Amino acid sequence: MLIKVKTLTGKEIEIDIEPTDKVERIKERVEEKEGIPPQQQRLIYSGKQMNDEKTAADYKILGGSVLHLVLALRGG
Repeated sequence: MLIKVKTLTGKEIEIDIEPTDKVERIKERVEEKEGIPPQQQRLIYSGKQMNDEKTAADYKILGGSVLHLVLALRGG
């Protein structure tokens, strides 16, 4: 199922992943797309940060779901 991840800048990145594809898979897809580390990316959905342990299915993310991507890293 295709989806749409909104970048912190506002650009909508179109991708395709299965409900079984864990967040870690989605993140990796984003990196290969724009060119940024996934571990730093943050998938926000339903006002809840998607944990790498979870998966699209858990977030009932259907084809066309709008995922809010945000930056997240240590140091501060």
